Amino acid sequence: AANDNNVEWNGLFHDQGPLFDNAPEPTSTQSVTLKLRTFKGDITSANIKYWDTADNAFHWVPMVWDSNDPTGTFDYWKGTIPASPSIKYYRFQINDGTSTAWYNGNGPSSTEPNADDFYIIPNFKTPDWLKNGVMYQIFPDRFYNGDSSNDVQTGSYTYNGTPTEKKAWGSSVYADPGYDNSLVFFGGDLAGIDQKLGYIKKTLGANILYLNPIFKAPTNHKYDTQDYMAVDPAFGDNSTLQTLINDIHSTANGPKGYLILDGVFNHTGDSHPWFDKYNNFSSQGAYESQSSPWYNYYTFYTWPDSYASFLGANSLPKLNYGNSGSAVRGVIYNNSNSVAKTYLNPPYSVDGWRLDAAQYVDANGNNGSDVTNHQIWSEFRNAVKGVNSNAAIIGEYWGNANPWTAQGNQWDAATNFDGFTQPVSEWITGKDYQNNSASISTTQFDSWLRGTRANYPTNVQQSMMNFLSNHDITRFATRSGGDLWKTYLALIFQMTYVGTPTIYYGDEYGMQGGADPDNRRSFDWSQATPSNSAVALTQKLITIRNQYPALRTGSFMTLITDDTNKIYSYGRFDNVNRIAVVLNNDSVSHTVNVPVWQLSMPNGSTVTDKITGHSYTVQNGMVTVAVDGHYGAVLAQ
Ligand SMILES: [Ca+2]
Ligand SMILES: [Ca+2]
Ligand SMILES: [Ca+2]
Repeated sequence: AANDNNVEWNGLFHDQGPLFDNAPEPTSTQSVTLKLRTFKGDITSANIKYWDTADNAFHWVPMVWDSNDPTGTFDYWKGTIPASPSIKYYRFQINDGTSTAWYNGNGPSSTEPNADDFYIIPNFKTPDWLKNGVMYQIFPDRFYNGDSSNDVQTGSYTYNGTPTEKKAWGSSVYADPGYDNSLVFFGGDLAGIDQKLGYIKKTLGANILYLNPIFKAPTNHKYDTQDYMAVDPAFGDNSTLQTLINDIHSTANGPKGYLILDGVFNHTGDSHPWFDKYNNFSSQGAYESQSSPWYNYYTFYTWPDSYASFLGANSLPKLNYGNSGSAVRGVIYNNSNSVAKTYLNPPYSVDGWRLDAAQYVDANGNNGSDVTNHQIWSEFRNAVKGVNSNAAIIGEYWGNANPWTAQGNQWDAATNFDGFTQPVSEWITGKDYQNNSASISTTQFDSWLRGTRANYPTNVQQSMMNFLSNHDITRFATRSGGDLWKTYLALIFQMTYVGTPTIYYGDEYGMQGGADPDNRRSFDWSQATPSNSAVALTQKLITIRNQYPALRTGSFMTLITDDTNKIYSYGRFDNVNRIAVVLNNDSVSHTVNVPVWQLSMPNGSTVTDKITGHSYTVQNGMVTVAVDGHYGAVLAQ
């Protein structure tokens, strides 16, 4: 508020939203103009300090005063980083006389940071439909049996000496004595998914479908691939897939949709002809003969029983990617008829790939997270984007996936376990996603969220797969002990946060479930109606996100972190809208004075809480709103 040898952190702000960055996804020829907010008349000088990888050196760009915001409460300073194809990282040095502060991806700091700088990755682009959409994940066998004739029946077939077992819809997922949990089937198929597209694209509003494995495999999950080129008969055939894809892409049954498939490229099942451990094919697999034409596709320590596999599971023999140009890299992604390209090109034209166990992909049986792994995912990107620049690549990773995204040469994003699923779980349910006791306060939540966002480039952040739960962790509804209000709170946050809101089938109505396989229960369609509280909220929240671009690609600013009342408030805003989200994580209601002046909401102007429908007036930079415990409001204008 004045030149007093003091930089006020509360008035400072910057991120790569439209108000502060004119080129979030620049090419080699586009310069980047940045704006830094501060309280009006608070500083004396500011400078942009950026590291240029082309020059392995720091560069300085003094900033100049640009303007004030409509409310005359803040100043905006600007500076431009020149154009070039090189990746750069920047931070701000902010001075007010004898007071100096720094600011980067992690926010304000008294001392200069050495990490979490903002990213500038020329020519790096993630599909905008991914940044702006809402995803719905489906575990095929448990969503909807659209065709009873292709159902796996009890004893239909055997796998490793165990018969398959069919279950009545709604029954327990656990295998009865004599059967295996991996061979329990309910009948869910592609025809069913197709027949329920209205529910997904209209009742809910989700425009993106992500499916767990659908290719030929003996198990329930099908991560033990037997044939990447054929849809498993239990789910239909390749034509059944084409029809589904066309109906998903169609706008005659709702909004234009996108299809993302699960790509299991680190390994195959042990029954794949390349391996053929049980001799299910006349051809000779690697397990059968060292003269097998596919022998080299795998790594044997002691042929044929000891070989590299996924975490020791013999049913999952690991693929050897060898050096560039290898036959394996060829069948998986380089060949026009490879698994990756086949489904991306017509007559399929799917829209993306979810990369299973992506961190392990490697050569000679090694375990990835190395130079070879990253080289492979680099060529993978080239192969994919070369066929469809708008095809999504989302790798599976439970920690900081910066290594596979920050270079702009590998994935578009990743499964946001670390930056979304875990923090949300611990804040709202007091448990980690494994249902183990782990709780965090509101201030910790906000700190966790910011720190994890800072791990990634802005476009990557906006494309992260943010799910409350999935096929590998306990259901949110179980972690919350059945308290549906906790699901309410989780949904409101999910639909208003940075990254692709991802709904694991059932979560929208509060489905429960423990650890795999109980987290893959059949879907109860009588609960699949807005008559169900959670469902109605979901539809409403999705409608809201689609209505406000600021919610998908806008800036994110922390507004309130109250650990006594358990209130968390943040804003999402761009050049058109300003939205203050207010969440009540307490078990009682609270009346909150939201400081919407921080988002520059003019006084006297009104805002509407899209959740309830009630309207409010901005008084003295504030907006007073009463919020129920474990619930929230979305004040937009
Ligand atoms: Ca000052
Ligand atoms: Ca079926
Ligand atoms: Ca054979």
